[PDB]
Parts: sequence; C-alpha cells; structure tokens
Amino acid sequence: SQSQGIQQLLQAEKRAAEKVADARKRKARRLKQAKEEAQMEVEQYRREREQEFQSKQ
Amino acid sequence: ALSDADVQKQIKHMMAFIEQEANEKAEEIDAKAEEEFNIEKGRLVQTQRLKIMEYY
Amino acid sequence: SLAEIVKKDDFVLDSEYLVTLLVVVPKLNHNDWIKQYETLAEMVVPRSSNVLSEDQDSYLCNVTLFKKAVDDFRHKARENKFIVRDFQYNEEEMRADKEEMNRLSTDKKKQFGPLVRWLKVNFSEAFIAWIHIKALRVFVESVLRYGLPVNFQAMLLQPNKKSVKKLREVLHELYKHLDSSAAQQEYYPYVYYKIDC
Repeated sequence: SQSQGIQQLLQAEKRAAEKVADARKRKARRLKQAKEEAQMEVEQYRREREQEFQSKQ
Repeated sequence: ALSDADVQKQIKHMMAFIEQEANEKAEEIDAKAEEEFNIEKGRLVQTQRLKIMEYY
Repeated sequence: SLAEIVKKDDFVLDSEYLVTLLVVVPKLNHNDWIKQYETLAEMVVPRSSNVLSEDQDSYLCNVTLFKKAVDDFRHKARENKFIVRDFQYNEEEMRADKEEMNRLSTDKKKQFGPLVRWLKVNFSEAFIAWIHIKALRVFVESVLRYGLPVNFQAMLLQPNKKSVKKLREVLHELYKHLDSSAAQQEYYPYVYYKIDC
C-alpha cells in the first residue's frame, strides 16, 4: 500500500501548493489595489492644493 | 502490528497535518498581504503627497 | 555503496512533507522491522515499508516518513537495533561512480596493452646491456691481469647441479700456476663472473 500512502500525501501537497499560490495571488492583487487607492488620495490632495493655488492666484 | 483501519488512520493524520500547514500558510500570507497593502499605500501616498506639496 | 542498489523507485521523491530513508535490519529481525517500523515514530506512513536489497546478514528497507519525524525514526530504529544508512537518492553521484569505475578499468586495459610492450622492450634492452657490461668487465680484468696483446680465451658455462665443487677444483688445478695467490668469495685464478637468472 506504499503507493496509496504517497498518493494521499502528494494530493495533500498539491492542495497546499494551490492554497499558498492563491494566497500569493491575493497578495499581488491587494497590493495593486493599495497602490491605486494611494494614487487616488494623491490626486485628491493634488486637486485640493491646485484649487487653493488658483483661488489665491 | 497495525490493521487496515490503523494505517488509514495514520494516512488521515498525515493528511490532516498537510491541510493544517496549508491553512496556516494561506492565512499568514493573506495577513501579510493586508500589511503590505497598507504599507505600500502609505509609502506611495506620502511620496506623491510630498511631491504635490513641493509643487504647491 | 548503494550506487548499484538504490533506484529512483526506491525513494519517495518530490514530497513536501515526506522523505524516504533506507534502514538496514538484520535478517533475523526482518519481520520485526516490517512489523515495528510502522510504529517507531509519530506520523510515519504505515504499510509503506518494502525491501530494496538483502544480503547474508540483513535487509535494506526503505521507509517514507514525515521529515520532522526522521530524528525520532532513526533514533527509535537505532533503539530497536536497526541501522539507518546515511543515504539519499542522487543520480549524478551514482552515475559518476559507475562511469569512473568503467573508465578506470578500461584505462587499466589500455595501459596494460602498452605496458607489456613497453616493459618487455625495456627488459630486452636491459638484459642485453647487462650482459654487455659483464663482457666489458671480462675485457677489463683480462687485460689488467694478463697484459697485451689482448688475446684471451673467454667461455660461458651452464653449471650442472652439485658440480660446482668439481668445476672449481678443475679450474684451480688448470690455472693456479698463473697467479698462485692473487686469486673463496670471488678470487679464482682466472676471470670469473656469475650470471644470476
């Protein structure tokens, strides 16, 4: 039954690999979203300061 | 000294180990993803906010 | 060495948690190993044990187990008087050993070929020179003792068994009158050398 043992273990290894790859994919996506949101805040700040400048000008 | 039932128990035990590690790894990775999300957001937003203030 | 024993199919490869270890169990305890290995350490794979090789004293068996239990596995295996080999599957080392042996054996044959011709020629020449040297030793002593012109009667003998005494007595009576005392260990009343073959 040596092959059944390893069959079960390699399938478990497969599942673990899928789980961590998916977690890494989530990380990559979250980090991209994080950059997009940061940039959105940067644009909000830009618009606010640009508006004060033009008002004062 | 172990029957088919016991060898199956041992196989299930090993699989349970593999699954537990898989779950802990995935959770740890997701938590780190959340940390890096906030870290990168801060770095980026402050970097460009600073640039904006300087142009202002 | 396990180079000629272990096959890729003997190890559990590409496992995240499992490693396959080879342990030698004396044949007298072969069944005990098969019965006991399954319970030597926590988290081992039951019924995975099989036999890779056997000899007159023991069997070499492979077991797949969780990596972290290997310390308990090899510890308890030793406690039950089983010896674990320090071996892991390695295709490159075994191939290197096999070719190196095949190459060195062929090299032995290839040098042997030229070895015997080289040495036999060197022998031929060494022996020819050897006797040439003795001939010169004969020339020099003959001239040194008898003067010139250099006309001497030099001869080779192939002694017969147990006749050394008679030959010496004959040679002495035949030639003693020329020296009477100039020539035991080497001095004879004539030029004399031995050839040792």
